[PDB]
Amino acid sequence: MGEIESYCNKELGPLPTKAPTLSKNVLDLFSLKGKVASVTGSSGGIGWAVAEAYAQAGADVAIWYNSHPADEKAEHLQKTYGVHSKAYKCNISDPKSVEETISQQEKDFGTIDVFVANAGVTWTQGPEIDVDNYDSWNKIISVDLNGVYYCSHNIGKIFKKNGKGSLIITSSISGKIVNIPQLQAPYNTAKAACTHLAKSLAIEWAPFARVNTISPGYIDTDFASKDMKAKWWQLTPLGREGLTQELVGGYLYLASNASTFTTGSDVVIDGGYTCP
Amino acid sequence: MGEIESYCNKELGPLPTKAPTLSKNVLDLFSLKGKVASVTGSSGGIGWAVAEAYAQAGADVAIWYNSHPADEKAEHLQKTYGVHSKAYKCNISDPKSVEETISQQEKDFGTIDVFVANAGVTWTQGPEIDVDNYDSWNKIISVDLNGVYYCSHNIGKIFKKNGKGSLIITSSISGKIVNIPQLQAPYNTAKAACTHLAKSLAIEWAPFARVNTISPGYIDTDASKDMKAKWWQLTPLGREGLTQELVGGYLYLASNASTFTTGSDVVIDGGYTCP
Amino acid sequence: MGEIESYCNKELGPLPTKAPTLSKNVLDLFSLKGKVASVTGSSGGIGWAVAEAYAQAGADVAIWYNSHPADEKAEHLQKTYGVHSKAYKCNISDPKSVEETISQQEKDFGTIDVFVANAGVTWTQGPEIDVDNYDSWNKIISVDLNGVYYCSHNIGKIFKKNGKGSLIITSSISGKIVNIPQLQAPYNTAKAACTHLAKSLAIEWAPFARVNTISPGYIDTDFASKDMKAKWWQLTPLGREGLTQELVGGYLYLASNASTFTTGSDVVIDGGYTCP
Amino acid sequence: MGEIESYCNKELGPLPTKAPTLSKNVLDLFSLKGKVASVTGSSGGIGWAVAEAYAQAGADVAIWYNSHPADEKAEHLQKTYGVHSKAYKCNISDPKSVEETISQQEKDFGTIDVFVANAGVTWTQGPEIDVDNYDSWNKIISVDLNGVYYCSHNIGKIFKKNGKGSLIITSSISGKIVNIPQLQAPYNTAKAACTHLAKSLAIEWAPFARVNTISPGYIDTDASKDMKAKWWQLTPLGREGLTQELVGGYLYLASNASTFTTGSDVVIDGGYTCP
Ligand SMILES: [Mg+2]
Ligand SMILES: [Mg+2]
Repeated sequence: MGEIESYCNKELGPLPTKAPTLSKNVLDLFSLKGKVASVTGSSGGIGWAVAEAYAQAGADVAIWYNSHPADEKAEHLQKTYGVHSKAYKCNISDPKSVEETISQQEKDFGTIDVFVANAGVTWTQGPEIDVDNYDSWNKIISVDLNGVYYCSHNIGKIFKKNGKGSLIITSSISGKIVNIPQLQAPYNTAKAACTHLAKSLAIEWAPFARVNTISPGYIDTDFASKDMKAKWWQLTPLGREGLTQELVGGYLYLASNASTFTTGSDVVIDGGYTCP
Repeated sequence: MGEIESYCNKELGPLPTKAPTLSKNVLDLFSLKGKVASVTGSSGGIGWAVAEAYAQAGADVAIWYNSHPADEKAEHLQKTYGVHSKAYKCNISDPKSVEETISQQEKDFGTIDVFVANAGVTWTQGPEIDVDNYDSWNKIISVDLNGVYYCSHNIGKIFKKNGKGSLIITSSISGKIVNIPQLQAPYNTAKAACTHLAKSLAIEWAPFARVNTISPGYIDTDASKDMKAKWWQLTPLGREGLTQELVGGYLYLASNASTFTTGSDVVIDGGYTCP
Repeated sequence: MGEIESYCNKELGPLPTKAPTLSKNVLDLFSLKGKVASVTGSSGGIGWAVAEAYAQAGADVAIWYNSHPADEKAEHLQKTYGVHSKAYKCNISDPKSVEETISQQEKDFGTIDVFVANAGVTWTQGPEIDVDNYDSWNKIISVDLNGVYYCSHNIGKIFKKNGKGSLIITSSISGKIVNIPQLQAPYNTAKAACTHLAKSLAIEWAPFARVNTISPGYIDTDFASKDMKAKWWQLTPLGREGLTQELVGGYLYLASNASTFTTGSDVVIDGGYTCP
Repeated sequence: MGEIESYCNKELGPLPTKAPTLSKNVLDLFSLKGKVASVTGSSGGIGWAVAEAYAQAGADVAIWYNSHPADEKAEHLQKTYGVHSKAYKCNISDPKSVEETISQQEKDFGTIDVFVANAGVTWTQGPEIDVDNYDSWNKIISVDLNGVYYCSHNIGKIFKKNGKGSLIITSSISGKIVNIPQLQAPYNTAKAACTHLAKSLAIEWAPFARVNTISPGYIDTDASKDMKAKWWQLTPLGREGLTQELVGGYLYLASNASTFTTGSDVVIDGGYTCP
């Protein structure tokens, strides 16, 4: 009695919750100064571009790696932008490794304000009907779904401990559409799972954090023939693949105070690919 | 050169593919006379409803169980409707088991025309943050996603061998929305996966089969009072559904009533996903 | 006090509402015997196929026409299936004509149980940037949106008077995706509007009726070159255009007691076109 | 022959098209320094928030009004941020008016780089079945859909002439879900139309412009208590949003921060569309 109780999440407490106090200047909303970001898969590709953009925005950055040493990448951020950066080696497929890596990052930086769950794996084996060995399926799920959940489960405890945070899960247009002509049902499945995990966690963590996805389309960064890429261009309204530098604005948007009412959303950056 | 080649799947051959001959009368399109259906999770709940309606439509039905013997339920189908029916035990979380089960089923009935992948593992443990056993996460992913993929992977080979088939994956409104107030992110995740797996397989199997999902809302089958009251308040029709309100959609997707329907998600939820 | 009040629609009364009593036989759920259906745009194409399938299911059928006489079509249903059928001439763009036509149909058949709002118009003028005359835009909206709303607004009063009904709005994949290579923004806009009108009405009419859409893909029934259709086939997972006879099962599904828990839904029949 | 021709729009020319040069520093991508923005419905509410944030980002801003004089609001922008600004009166429901307004605006500022189509007609009359005046329906469709199309139709010619542009259409969560308990089917219909119009124009304008939507949830701008309480109960964040929580997205879509973003729908709703 005497309380408007949420239908979504009672841990919100009596409603309405209070809006944050923000700068009246839109440009200040995007600064990450005074914040710690942890960006997985940041030894290259999208994760590196996001890690570097967050440093530009003023954030201390924990980069992750596994196959290739990124200590000099983390050192490069320190030297270039005057920000604390350290690199961490971890197999995202191993939940104990994730727990220890996250626990260690909390010690070195003090806290974590922004987390980017950036799971990189692809399915290149064609139609699944001819892949009788479930090791390919199971490897996609372990890295691209379980590995994303391990990171989320651990970072949510830190967000709740601190009463604040912003989790970004890197999904894909493959979470919304079925890629053609390269058939990759297992990858599309894990990415769709990622997208709806982010929305589910958005409800569960709303008293202490925001959760959103970025869904990139075809970004210029393997076994893609010229005639395959040609078909991608033909079906993309802008007519080309994107650049990693065209993703960083969306990742900064979701990481910062520019999006404090944005949760459970999927920011699609795909040159229009999902529209036809 | 000279052919129109699909951008979706070159196994379609030169385009356009050709349409089937269909009955002149709309009611005959829904008949399963002459067909074999295999319905997982069929010892009760939604699965049993579907298996019985398929026999009413005239189908031989393989029912599945895991908990209690369903042989008598299969005998009821055989007795009441005059069709072939048998019960099979399998842990769909184990691929050898489902492979051997589906292999045995096509031996026993000759073929499989209609398959319903129905997973039944639920998440009852509240917000995931306080559940430090990935055992519950792993259990949901293993049965509700991996298990559905094992059935799919195996039934596709049969459909491709025969050049025909209809796969229905039972998903949930949880594949589209986030249930409240009972928080169940792992369940929602697996059901969204199933929904997009179906769409992906629809492209891959298009030369020989259709793949669609049914997404039920809140169905009163075989939850606190205040919880259910909130579900009712948020449901446009104002109530939970009955299993008899699902079988029409399952028969639609199973039969020649839907021969141009593939990769679709048939939502049966009293409007729940609309507000 | 003493009442669970809907958050959706208080006219539902105290919750839960009561489920209908249905046949225990699935095949009986699809019969339309004892019911009156009104199918607009039924002088040919999809509307004719639906009108004939409903007669096969046992329903009395009111067919609509405007440009071509359908009296002999309505007469053909009577002679062939032993069902009451009459044809009505009406310009769906004129709201008074719609009101009078619906009011007249209620008299002749006694009631209306099933209504199919089947608005037929297309945009063939290419990209809108070069159509400076708004008469093309306004004609699409008037027929494909306003005309659908006129029919709905009028049939809802009859459904509410009787406490029962099933409205089906014929939408299109164009309501969900952007057709290519033929550019038709005005048509896609009206069809998207239709799809979300159906969901909106589903909430508002839930005490007395169900509202759903059928969204056909490319169905073989104008100014479509061979190379245009070729591109449609290439992007369609089944690899072909559909037949009108592949739509009637979905229209029967939504019209009958097979779908009494189905409301606010969009049944897509498109050979998979919206999946890539 | 020899070229790769788009399946979306042959006006793209031989594929692939080419990417723009962009600033090395992510913060510079958000600058509107050197650009002209035109924001409809800009005498207050969301529109004014957007117009002021664009000037903060360094943009010349044309503001629109229809009710009260906004010339002073435009003078405030000119005074506080050191940019060009002017207020224009127009009934966006009348195409001659918006055509003449937009023509006058490109004359006064030289060009238009960013356009925000923001319609503000709301439906407050409850369930449509008791509203026998299509005057309210026609009013919503005329302003919230036709009016948005008139602005779009006219600004596209400018973008195409200049080979550059970003159009943001303000839609609503009402374009995706059905608001409860206040029933407003005509508003929901027009907003869904706007959302798909934006996607359609994104394909058509791709050789020279980007088109995206912002879909705000419940924003407390300038409704009974029990009504708002239910909105809060159904919002995952547990509150209404502030206009200052929208301007980040509007600046993202307006600027070179989003040069690969087109046909997208940026939802800012506290999670409302998730359950
Ligand atoms: Mg598509
Ligand atoms: Mg909802």
